[PDB]
Amino acid sequence: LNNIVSSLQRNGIFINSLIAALTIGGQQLFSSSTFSCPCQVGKNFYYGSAFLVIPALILLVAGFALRSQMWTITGEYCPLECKLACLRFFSITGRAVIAPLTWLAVTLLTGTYYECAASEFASVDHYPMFDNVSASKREEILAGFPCCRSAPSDVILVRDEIALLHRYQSQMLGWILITLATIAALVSCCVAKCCSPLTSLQHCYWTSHLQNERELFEQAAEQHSRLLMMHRIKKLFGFIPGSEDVKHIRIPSCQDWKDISVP
Amino acid sequence: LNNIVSSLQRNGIFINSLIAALTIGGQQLFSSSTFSCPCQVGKNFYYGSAFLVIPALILLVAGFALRSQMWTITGEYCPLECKLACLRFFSITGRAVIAPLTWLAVTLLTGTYYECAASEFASVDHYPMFDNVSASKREEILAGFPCCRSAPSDVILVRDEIALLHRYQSQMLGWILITLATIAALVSCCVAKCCSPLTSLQHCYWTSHLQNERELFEQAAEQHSRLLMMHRIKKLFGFIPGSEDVKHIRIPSCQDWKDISVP
Amino acid sequence: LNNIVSSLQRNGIFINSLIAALTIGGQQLFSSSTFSCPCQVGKNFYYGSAFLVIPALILLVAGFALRSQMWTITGEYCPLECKLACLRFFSITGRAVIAPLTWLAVTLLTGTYYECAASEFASVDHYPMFDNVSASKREEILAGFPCCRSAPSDVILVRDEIALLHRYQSQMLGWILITLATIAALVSCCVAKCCSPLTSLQHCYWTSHLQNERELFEQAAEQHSRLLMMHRIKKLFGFI
Amino acid sequence: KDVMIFNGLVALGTVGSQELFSVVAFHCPCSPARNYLYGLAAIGVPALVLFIIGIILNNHTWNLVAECQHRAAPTFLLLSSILGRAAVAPVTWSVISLLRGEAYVCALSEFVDPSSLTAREEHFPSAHATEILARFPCKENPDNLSDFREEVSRRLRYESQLFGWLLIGVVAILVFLTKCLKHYCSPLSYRQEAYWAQYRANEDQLFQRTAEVHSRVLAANNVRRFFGFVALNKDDEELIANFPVEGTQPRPQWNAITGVYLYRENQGLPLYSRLHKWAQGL
Amino acid sequence: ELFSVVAFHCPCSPARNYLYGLAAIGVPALVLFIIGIILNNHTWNLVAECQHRRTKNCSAAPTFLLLSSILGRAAVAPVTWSVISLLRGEAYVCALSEFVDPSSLTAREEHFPSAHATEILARFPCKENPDNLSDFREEVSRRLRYESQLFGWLLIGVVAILVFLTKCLKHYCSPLSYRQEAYWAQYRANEDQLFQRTAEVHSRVLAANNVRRFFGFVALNKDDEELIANFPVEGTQPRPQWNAITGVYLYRENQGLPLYSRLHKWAQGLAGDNVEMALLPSALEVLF
Amino acid sequence: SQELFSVVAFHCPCSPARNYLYGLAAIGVPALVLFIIGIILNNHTWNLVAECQHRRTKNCSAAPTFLLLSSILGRAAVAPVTWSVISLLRGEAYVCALSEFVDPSSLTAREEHFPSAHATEILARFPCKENPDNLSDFREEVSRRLRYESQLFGWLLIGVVAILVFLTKCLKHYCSPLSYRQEAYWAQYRANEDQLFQRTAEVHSRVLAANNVRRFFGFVALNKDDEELIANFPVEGTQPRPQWNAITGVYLYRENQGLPLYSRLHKWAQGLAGDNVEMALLPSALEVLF
Amino acid sequence: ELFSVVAFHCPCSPARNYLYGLAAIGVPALVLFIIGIILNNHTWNLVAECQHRRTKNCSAAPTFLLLSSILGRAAVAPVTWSVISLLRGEAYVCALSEFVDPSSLTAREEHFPSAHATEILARFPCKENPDNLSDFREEVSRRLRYESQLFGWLLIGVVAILVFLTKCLKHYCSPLSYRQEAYWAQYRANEDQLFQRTAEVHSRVLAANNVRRFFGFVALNKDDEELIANFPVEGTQPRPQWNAITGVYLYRENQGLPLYSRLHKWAQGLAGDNVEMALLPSALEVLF
Ligand SMILES: CCCCCCCCCCCC(=O)OC[C@H](COP(=O)(O)OCC[N+](C)(C)C)OC(=O)CCCCCCCCCCC
Ligand SMILES: CCCCCCCCCCCC(=O)OC[C@H](COP(=O)(O)OCC[N+](C)(C)C)OC(=O)CCCCCCCCCCC
Ligand SMILES: CCCCCCCCCCCC(=O)OC[C@H](COP(=O)(O)OCC[N+](C)(C)C)OC(=O)CCCCCCCCCCC
Repeated sequence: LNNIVSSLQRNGIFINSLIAALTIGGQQLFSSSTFSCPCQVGKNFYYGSAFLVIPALILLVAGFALRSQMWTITGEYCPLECKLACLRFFSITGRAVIAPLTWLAVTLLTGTYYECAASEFASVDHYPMFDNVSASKREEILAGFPCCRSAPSDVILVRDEIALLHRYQSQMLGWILITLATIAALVSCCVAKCCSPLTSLQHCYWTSHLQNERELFEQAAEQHSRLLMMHRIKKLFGFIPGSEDVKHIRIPSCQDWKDISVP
Repeated sequence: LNNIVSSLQRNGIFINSLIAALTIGGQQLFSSSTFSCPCQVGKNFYYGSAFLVIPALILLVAGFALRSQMWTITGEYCPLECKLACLRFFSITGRAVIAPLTWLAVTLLTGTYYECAASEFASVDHYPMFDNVSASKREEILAGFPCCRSAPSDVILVRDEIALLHRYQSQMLGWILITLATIAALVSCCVAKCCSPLTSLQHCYWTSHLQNERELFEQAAEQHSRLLMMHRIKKLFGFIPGSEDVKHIRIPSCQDWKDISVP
Repeated sequence: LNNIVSSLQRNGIFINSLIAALTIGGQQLFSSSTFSCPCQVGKNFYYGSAFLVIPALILLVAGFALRSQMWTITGEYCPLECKLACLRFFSITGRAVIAPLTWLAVTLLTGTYYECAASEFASVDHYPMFDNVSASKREEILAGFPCCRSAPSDVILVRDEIALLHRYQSQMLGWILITLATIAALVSCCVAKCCSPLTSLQHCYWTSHLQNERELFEQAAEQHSRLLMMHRIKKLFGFI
Repeated sequence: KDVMIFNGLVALGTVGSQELFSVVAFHCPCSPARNYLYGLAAIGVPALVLFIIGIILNNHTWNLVAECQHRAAPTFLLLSSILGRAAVAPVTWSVISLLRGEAYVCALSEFVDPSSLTAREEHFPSAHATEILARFPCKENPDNLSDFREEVSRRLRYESQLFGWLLIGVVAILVFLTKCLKHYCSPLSYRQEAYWAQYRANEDQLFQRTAEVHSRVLAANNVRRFFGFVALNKDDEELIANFPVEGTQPRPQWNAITGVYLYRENQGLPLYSRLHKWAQGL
Repeated sequence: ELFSVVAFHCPCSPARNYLYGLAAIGVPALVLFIIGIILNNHTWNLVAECQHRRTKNCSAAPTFLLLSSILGRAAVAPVTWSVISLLRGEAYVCALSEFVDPSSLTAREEHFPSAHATEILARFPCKENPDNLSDFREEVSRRLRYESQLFGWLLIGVVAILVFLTKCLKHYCSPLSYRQEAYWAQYRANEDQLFQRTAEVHSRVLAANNVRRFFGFVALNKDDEELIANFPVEGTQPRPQWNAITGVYLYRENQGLPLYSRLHKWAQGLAGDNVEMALLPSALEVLF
Repeated sequence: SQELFSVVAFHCPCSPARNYLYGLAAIGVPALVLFIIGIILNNHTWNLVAECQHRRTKNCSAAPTFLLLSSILGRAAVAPVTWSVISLLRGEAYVCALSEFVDPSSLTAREEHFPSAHATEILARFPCKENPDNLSDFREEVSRRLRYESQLFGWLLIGVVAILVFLTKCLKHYCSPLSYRQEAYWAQYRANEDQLFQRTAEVHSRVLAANNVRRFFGFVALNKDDEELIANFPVEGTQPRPQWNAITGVYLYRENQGLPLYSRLHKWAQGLAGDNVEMALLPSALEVLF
Repeated sequence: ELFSVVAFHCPCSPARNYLYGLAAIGVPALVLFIIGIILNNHTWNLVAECQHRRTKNCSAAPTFLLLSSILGRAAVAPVTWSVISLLRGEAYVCALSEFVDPSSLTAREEHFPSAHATEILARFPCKENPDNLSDFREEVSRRLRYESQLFGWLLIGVVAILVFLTKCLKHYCSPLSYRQEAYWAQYRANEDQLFQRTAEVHSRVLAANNVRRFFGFVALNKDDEELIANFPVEGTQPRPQWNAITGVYLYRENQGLPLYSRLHKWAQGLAGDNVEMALLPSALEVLF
């Protein structure tokens, strides 16, 4: 069963599904805990805009920076080589961006961020009751009603309508984004199937070679380091580490301790 | 028991059933959670049309995309080889298209999406109460009643009738779609049994051979990568990785690290 | 399963993730335990400033004190050898300062710590009711309402906008600080990949030799002493 | 036997789906010329889909198509076999729907004769006669008409279940007649026919198992030819070690083992399949 | 489950309910009668006997006992269904409700309306009766349900006597003792179990050779390899050889030693130019 | 079986001259069925018929036959009696059957409030509670008088049976010429013979059936234990019909040379039980030639 | 639910509930008395002793002791039932309810009616009593339940003395010693256990020999094959050999050494022309 789990982990689909589920759970928890939807007459679009965009950027940067392949590509950058580097960087791009896109889609489907962000940009020319010739009380009431100011004074029905409109609009935006995202993915794959010098068989072989070579290199490096130090300690204390030392003991002097202090 | 499960996964019927069940459950949860049937008088058909059609296309594109053999088929397309490629694409088409039709059928049979979609397209000539010489309040009430505005003012009966009518139509579409798909499926499979050059038994063996050579080629490529990498270590450090390397220690110089930097 | 856990422990991503989780869990208990938003008219910013900075920097001292690599760095520091110390400091630094930024972000996004800290710095110019030309009662009530004083005197509208304005400014600061920390982590990560004489693979080899070298010497040092006592007892009473 | 295991699951599953379908998705569009079509589409359409589906999953139909593309008694067996395994699903759905009675009263409520009711004088308007009757199944009619509604809602329910039992009686007779015709018109005795059916099941079980094994061995050999080595487990490494590679069968030979069987015997000794005909022929 | 769907529902309509009772009872009795015929192998070798003779050679006496045994072994299922449906009483009170005479009704004064006698009587099973008539609703129900159960016990009694008279007549008129027929019965059960079980093994071994001739090897499990090793097949049994063991058999005795089956009749050698349904024409015609 | 027990539940038809016909049928039919089952499953009635089969001439007199039916009917009547007793002790079958014959004038526990116009009709409806509340006391007075008689006959029937069993087993031992210890050894022999004979009949049929199946396919698929039976217990032929006919039938302790014989199979094995060809497959060998 | 069937149900009617109480208690005691005699083996050899003699040769002196043992041992079950039925008190309050004298009633003023004293009293056990007489009912119930339990306890007292007096006289009057009769009892319980065991083995081996003569072999279990190998039978014991071990035996001694049973007496040879119940007539009559 553990081997089956590891095989599923090898496949990316389960990993992206788990990442999306974690992002959904985090969005629901954050919305339940700390939204509070303030009415700040002056600065309220910025609150929702930050809560919508910034978490997406943190997810993007965390996803891209956490992969050492992007570091290796940047180090190589800092022909065939350019194409393989571009393909290698693009390979993990989908897993990098799957989290912020899920975040954005869930937030737009919920619509509360869009409601507390785009309320001050609502239209009042259609409503004669929202004339407010003073040109001042209109914006304060516009910013203050969506938050907690019910004020059942023959206004709530009107405000209810606007909320619905935004909600409807919110949904559309989310839907549109998803569609575009999908299209982008397809065209990206098209590039991966048009600009790739590798044939239908060379890509998987190359990726397996890179992964296998990194794994065997790290294991061999660890083994060689351990072996070099068994020899260093054998010279040092007169006996091999991990062996029986009933034969000889060095009994080192004080000056010897500084010798192994070079590294 | 696990072998029996692995046998069942080989069967396509159990997989198609699991996919259908997951789609039905997801549709139920999505409809119960994030539908809300908006009452936008101006644009209410757009919401229902999107919720009815767009997820089907997203599931369809996913069903095509996550299948690895699609990219190979497109690359070959980008005689008998053409027939084989077309037959492989037809074979994957069944799993690609099983899910969106299940989504469409379930949504149409439930009826709520269709009720909230084509409400404003209803006819009022049957009911003399919806006179509305002004030609404005009629669309308002028509798009308002279906979602949440019961308004028990001796109009609900008419609203009820309208709902039933729409529901009935919705049901028909679903069944018609089912029927249509079924007939298509039939003739589609018939084509696969007429245009294909291989016999009934030759096709199953040929598909099994394809899967076996693909898996064995991938494993052999990974193993060859491992043999090459290990050869590079025995050349560089002078020992075989993962073996008793107590014999000799190379201690390579600074320049030797740049040698393994080529790939 | 235990081997899998040990392999995960070998990875610092789980250590940072767990440390942040316990800091958040400890913070939520502690914020509701003995915080109370103390109502000091005179000097209440000190309580807020203390709770905002001191608990975070204490874990910095804990992180430095709990790691012995810095001890070798300071001993040698009190060329290639100096350059390697900087990389060793850089790696320890990332795990050293991860906890306070988690604490700083959580408290400041909570909002209650900064409302009870910079309440006295709020401006009453927007509010015509808080004229108070005597300049004495204005600061008394300003430090009074946010702590526990509801004060149903048709002035509560003042405290929500003060709270909401404080809450909004609090969120922007942490998200900017988180972004600034991420950029700082990126550029320092870039400096460590450029000024380091080691390659992308040689650095892993050198670190692997270091970690393998401490354990092998330490276990051999343990064997060397035990073996010497065994003769000492043989010379002492005559048995082995 | 194994047939009852497959038929029992299909028969039970259709009833479960029908019960689920009726409680979650079934609403009579109570209005003339609408519920009749809805009720008819609630029986025939689900049955037709199962009938087409049952054909597609059957392996023997595609074998029949291939033989006809390359082109009595052999056709009698398959049609008695494919329908016996594919027409089960529509029939069970059809009978449960009729026995339940929801769909039929949903359909024929429009055509109820207002003057055919009893227990009171006929009370129906000249213009809204069908409109009132069509609304009976929805149970939305006023309680003043519940005296008349119960008679109609139970008369058509009687007609639904009566048709459900007569369909079972017709089907049961046909299955008996098919069994008699299959045995009586067959050229071989039923003891040999039972042996013939056992051989076909055994051949396909071994043929499928060998073909999968042969493909893996053939694929493994190609890996050795292409790479010079194979990474196989103990069982796979044994399989090639015990199974030498026969090679590629000629195109006619695969065509020789496909098609329909007429039970042609070669000088006394019977041959029960095309593969047995090919193996004994050469 | 199924019982919810097949639950009895009495249509309270005169001259209409007993038709439903006939369909709700007579159809399951017919289906269980058909299933008993199909499952009984003794009805197929009877057909096989008629298949080969094609001239009605056999007399009525061998057929009459053979046909009787098929029906008797299959009529049990309808009877145990007809009895239960009669002891329940639902299927009979519904059928005979409208035939109850209001003149003979008692347990209440004569308040029975005469405007619609049959219509009201037929509505008793559904409890759609006026409360002024409720005393008769339980009076009519108990009278009919009594006759339903009275017929059920008489059906059990008559069946329990026909079974006794059949078994008594079977032993008395048989030419064999009841112990030899007991041994004969223990032989046929043992032969059928062994014959079918080797027919499965013989097919598998024969199928393996055909698979081996095609792929060059066969993928057998641990136990299947034993079947191939232990039981090697040399050929196939001719159709006339199969036809010599199919049909009906009535205790033919050879040289004072009993024979217990057609296979036993064939094994002793007492059962075994023109070629039919041949794959290929005459060998001379093959040349031409 | 909750559903199947309600099928045989006793539902009294509260109607006059009608509730005893149901009571007779609901009790007399299960008693008759249990009587028939006892006869069918008893092997001692089939060798009695088999005795009448081959003798065909009324050879057995009244003395042996009447001592065989008494054994058959005595062993069979156990089941109807133990059902006719439980029904009487329950009391439901008797109060239903006799509720219409209770004398209205003999009623008590109240003044003479019992109607006389329709007296049989009201009385018959007592078991179903369908009685006016002014006669509730009369209903329970009858419900106890009739239930008493039902259980009074239920205990007398047990007492009478327990005496007939005592008298039968006492006269059986007194009149039998054998000692009770030899009849106990004889009963142990008949149990061991009738068990081994069936056990060998199954084996001798399976081994014979295995030979015929082997003659057809060339091999027989046999289990681990079945393969031992073929080697351990080989068969060579079938026992003739007259040999089977010499072990089936009644038997009453015939003794030979001062040594008892305990069964027809035992009597046959000693050789004391052993031209015209009947029901042959084919005509005479002389007719086969033509 | 056998217990619920035999549950006591008092018919509250004068001159009628003691007939039921007599039957509901006296019949179960009678049945247990008959079962006790039937199961005892000391009565069948008593019948056997009266069977072979045919002339009442044995005197009343030994016959009386054997009958006393049979009746005394069999009467345990009726007594332990007639005691329980008395300690419960239900069976006696029902029987004696009508015979309570109203004049002797107390715990209430003399309001007890004299119209139908027996009829009202007889309904007391069934709780169907007016609430104005419930004081008398609970007074009568405690009076008649006491007499039941008083009679029940005195019956145990009498039995516990008869058992003591029987055993003391059984030891004082017997010529043997109690340590020898204990050895004798341990022998009779071992002869019977072995004799019944060897009878089953001897019958099975004899039954196997006859079956082998029929089929040519016997299908024996793993353990039954040991019986045939270890214990071969050669014939059947003659009828006079079986008659010599059945009957009543009372401790005869031979040459100073005791004999404990007539099988032991027969084994020593101290027990053992006209042919009876022969299969076939004299060998001279067979020839003709
Ligand atoms: C789940 C079941 C529970 C038990 C309920 C029934 C128990 C029956 C057990 C014995 C069955 C059996 O084998 O019956 C045997 C006989 C067959 O007679 P034959 O043709 O001479 O066969 C010869 C003997 N054989 C069978 C050995 C070859 O049956 C009968 O004579 C008829 C069966 C009674 C049902 C039909 C009666 C007529 C219809 C009604 C008319 C009013
Ligand atoms: C399910 C059972 C639960 C327990 C209740 C029954 C007790 C069973 C054990 C004891 C019975 C027994 O063993 O019966 C066996 C004897 C048979 O004696 P026979 O006629 O000489 O037969 C030959 C002797 N054999 C059988 C030993 C070889 O029966 C009887 O003598 C009487 C049977 C009682 C029923 C008939 C009573 C009269 C009818 C009613 C009149 C009003
Ligand atoms: C479930 C059971 C509960 C367990 C306890 C029961 C008691 C067991 C021990 C006592 C029985 C016993 O020992 O009986 C033995 C003697 C029999 O006398 P004998 O001829 O000398 O027999 C010699 C002893 N033998 C049999 C071992 C050879 O009995 C009696 O004389 C008294 C029996 C008591 C009941 C009958 C008393 C008279 C009837 C009532 C008058 C109102």
